[PDB]
Amino acid sequence: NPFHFNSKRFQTLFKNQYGHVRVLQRFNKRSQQLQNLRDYRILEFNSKPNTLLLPHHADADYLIVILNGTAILTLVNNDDRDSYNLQSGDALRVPAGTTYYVVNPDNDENLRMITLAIPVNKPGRFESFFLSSTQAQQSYLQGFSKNILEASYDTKFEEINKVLFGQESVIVEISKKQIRELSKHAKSSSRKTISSEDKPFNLRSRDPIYSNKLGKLFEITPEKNPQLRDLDVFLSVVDMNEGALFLPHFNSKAIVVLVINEGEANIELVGIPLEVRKYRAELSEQDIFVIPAGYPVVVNATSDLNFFAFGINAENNQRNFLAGSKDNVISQIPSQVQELAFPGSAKDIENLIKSQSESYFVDA
Amino acid sequence: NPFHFNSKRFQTLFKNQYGHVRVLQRFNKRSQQLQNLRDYRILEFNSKPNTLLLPHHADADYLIVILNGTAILTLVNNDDRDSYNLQSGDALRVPAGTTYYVVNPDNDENLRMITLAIPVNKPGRFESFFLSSTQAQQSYLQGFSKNILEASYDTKFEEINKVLFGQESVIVEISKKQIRELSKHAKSSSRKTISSEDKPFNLRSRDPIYSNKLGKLFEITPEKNPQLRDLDVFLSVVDMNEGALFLPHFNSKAIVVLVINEGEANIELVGIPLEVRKYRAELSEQDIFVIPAGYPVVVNATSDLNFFAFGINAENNQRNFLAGSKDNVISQIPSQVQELAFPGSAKDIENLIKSQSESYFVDA
Amino acid sequence: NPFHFNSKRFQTLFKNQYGHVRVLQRFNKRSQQLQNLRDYRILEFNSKPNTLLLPHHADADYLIVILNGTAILTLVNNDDRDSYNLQSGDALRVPAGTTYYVVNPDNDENLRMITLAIPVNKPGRFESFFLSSTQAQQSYLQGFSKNILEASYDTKFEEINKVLFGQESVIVEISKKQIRELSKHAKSSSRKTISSEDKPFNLRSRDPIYSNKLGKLFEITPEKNPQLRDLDVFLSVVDMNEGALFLPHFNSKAIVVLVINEGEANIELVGILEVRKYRAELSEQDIFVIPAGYPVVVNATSDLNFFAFGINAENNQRNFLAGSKDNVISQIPSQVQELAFPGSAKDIENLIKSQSESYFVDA
Ligand SMILES: [Mg+2]
Ligand SMILES: [Mg+2]
Ligand SMILES: [Mg+2]
Repeated sequence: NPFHFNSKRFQTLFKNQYGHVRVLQRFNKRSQQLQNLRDYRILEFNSKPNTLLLPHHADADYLIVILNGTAILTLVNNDDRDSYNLQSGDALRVPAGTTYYVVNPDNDENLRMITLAIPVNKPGRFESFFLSSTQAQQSYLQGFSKNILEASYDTKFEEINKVLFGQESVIVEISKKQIRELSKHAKSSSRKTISSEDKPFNLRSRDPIYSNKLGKLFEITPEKNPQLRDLDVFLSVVDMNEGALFLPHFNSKAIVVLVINEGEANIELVGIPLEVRKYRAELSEQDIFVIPAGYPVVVNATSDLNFFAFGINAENNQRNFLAGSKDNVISQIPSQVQELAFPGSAKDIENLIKSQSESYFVDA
Repeated sequence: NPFHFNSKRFQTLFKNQYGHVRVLQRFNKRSQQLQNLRDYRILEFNSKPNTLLLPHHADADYLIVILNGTAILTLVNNDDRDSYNLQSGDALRVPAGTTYYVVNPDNDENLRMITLAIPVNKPGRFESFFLSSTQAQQSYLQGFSKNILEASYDTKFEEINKVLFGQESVIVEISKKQIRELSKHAKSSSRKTISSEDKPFNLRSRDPIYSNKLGKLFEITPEKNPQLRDLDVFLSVVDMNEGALFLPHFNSKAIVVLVINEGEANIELVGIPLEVRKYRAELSEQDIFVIPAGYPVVVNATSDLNFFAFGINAENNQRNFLAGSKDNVISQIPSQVQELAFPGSAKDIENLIKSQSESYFVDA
Repeated sequence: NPFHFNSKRFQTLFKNQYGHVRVLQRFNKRSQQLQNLRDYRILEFNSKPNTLLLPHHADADYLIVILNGTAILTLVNNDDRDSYNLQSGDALRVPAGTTYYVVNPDNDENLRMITLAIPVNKPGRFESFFLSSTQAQQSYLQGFSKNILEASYDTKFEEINKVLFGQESVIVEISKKQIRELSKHAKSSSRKTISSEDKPFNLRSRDPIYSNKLGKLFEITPEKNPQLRDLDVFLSVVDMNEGALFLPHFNSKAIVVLVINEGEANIELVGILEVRKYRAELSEQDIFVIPAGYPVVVNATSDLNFFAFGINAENNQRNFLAGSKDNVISQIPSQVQELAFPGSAKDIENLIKSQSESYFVDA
């Protein structure tokens, strides 16, 4: 099952008592069945309360989404700064080469961020450039020679090397006094920022797309947001009670990357007398699962479930269901055609299709 | 000759007394000389009078063109239906993930369709998802487990399997009564739909680009059509009497994919003391020939010829001729430069270039 | 150092007493670290005064820049001609499949053209199609058969072969009389064509971006020019006095291709737990690639002049790590600076403020 990505598929970049930064292996590492995802990578960050991820930039375009907790994300530009107070469901597009740092200002909640990255110099391959100098990594400033550094900073190398080069890793503890000072002018999201070119936006800013007693699905697309339109990506989040089933359906043109935030679930995927291929998998918290465009899929929540999804090639994507009383494509095919396509009669076919009176999310 | 594609290069996907679905091999299969066409595939469909292509969707963007006959192409959306009555020269873009079926409503004419496909999940590799259940293929619904299907459809698996799972292939016969019932409300093209975002358009909707006693060429480009602009593709159709010659010319930036509909022709292609490379081939009905951008080419009709062409990387493409009285690039080169580029004198060069008083199509 | 391209990396296509056409090898030939430049190729042209580059077209989109001298670039369309008088710093985008010829109208100056090419049929691979017939190459017209050519031109093959098929190479001498007649209606650039859809534009048409006693940098981006916008490319030219240093900085998202026009320089680049230190000494005509986000510094060993093609340019930012202007480090709060660097907040500020100059400083 090349579409299932569990912990063995992630790679740790930085880890200590305060935080864990890791990246998913290249989507096309194992199988070449996901070739059109070669330009993308998934980054995962988790940190304890009152912590700071040191300043750095990446040679990759970034789309950040907060799964759990609160974060003060501060973009450090060459002539100014932009800080944002981001909470669960907030997303922010950070251009490649933008220096930034992240603070978890909460006193009790851990922070969990997921980042969709799009490398610039090589397809799906990139590096993180930390300005800081720790035991886990040397500052990129150390790449320059002594004579160069002396001329640039116009000071003796013994001083530069003492002040700059001379912490355990890239995630460090920060005082409540410093957190309070670093959170002063942080801007947050609002229903107005839904269509902003630079400000953060929440995935639950509007009414959910699907919503009943068993589940809810919220979504932000390239249609309302300029940031997402340029990346041609949609973002969605789903909540399902234990025992609920996300009815059979397929995405018309979007390649969907699933990230399990909370809970467990069984997922069935269908690929292609010509036989169909049955891909099966049991998903756990933090697992990743890829749904190729056009492939029918089903998600069954084993416990209270919450997952997020990044939709690549998103523009005008359509969700077509094969069961249920709403958005059921089969119920749109005329009886004359249904009768020729299936063995049963036009009557048996319609009676069957009407059996399930609920839609989207049903009892498993 | 890596640019010539005869019948041995097509792959049969489905075939019986009523129809034949075939797909051309990957363009860069044999030679890596067509590397920039690896994202595209050509699909061919031919069916007898009064038949139906069963409902399915593809994980690939589709641009459909009718070469012969009539078709009732019905797009089945999750909330509704859209059916079109298409005749020769009509084209329609069908987005990936769109379920549809095709009917040949005519009583005597065979339908012939050509589709330019653009796979979503893998470069130039895709699959067809048929909802139907026949001897040639199982429904993709059979990919889900019994328990899942029971909960989804709220019915015992014995009923589902009986009505939905339980025809010889994907092409079947259809009564005239049913054809009549499925042909109601079908919308057709007209001079106005040339610039429609979703309606079909005819390649001969307007005056031909080139036209004389020996030939005609019609063309629709991204400049007037939004569907074509989004794909950055142009469509053209050519008619040439037996013994006519399509004068030497090259496409400035478009990579042109030719498909012979009727007739036969000899084609010469020129690639690159540095010597030129001569590519020769004799074309027959249904053959395909690729003309890389910038490569001089000539088409000589051995018999009454009719062919269609899909032009990739089409925006602002230009046809530059090297002979004839119209659009001859050589006649635009100042005599001072002509004399320095060619061994002959300025007078000898001007006299030679002027001998051919006809343009575009001349006697072979 | 896979980022350095010296004379050994170029390929001669045509050469004689009057001119020299060469093309840089595929960027991803030696290494795979430059995979996202695989669709690009750099073409170089140098010619003597009073010379003509014979008419031809290429199956590649072109972005032409004049580094030295003057040129009459004439685009020959199927229905007419477009002529342009190009001088130093002038640029013009020429669509794939456009026939054209180049004249060096000057009586004393050598012409130097650099061309960024984007091949159409194959990533980074293409060919030049010359109409001319010389000892170095046959006309692409010879690719057709006698019977086709006879029907096409409506003339016996003996005449066609005599008049067209039958000069040593594709660069030839041309009289001053012919040059004056061939320059009759050439349009030139001006501050008014900086953002032109079809006309040539000059890199120094407006005030430089950075400018002090030691150096200068001019730049034209997709934001102002439509031709550059469609290619998502920016063009810049730099002038540095001997002993000057282009302060440490990095391009946020643009992959920059450097071309040395005059002078020499030492360049330091840093990649990525230890950092990788790429070093190189640059000479005239050398090429050097600077990946996006990679800190870099340029030290002029002698009076220096170089041009740069910036790929993936839209909204590119230049972030410096030293100096009194556009310094990213000076924008990092002291609470954070103090946590990322071992020195104290006071020691970090004093250090960052020591350099009162910006962009270009004393090496
Ligand atoms: Mg504390
Ligand atoms: Mg019948
Ligand atoms: Mg002379």
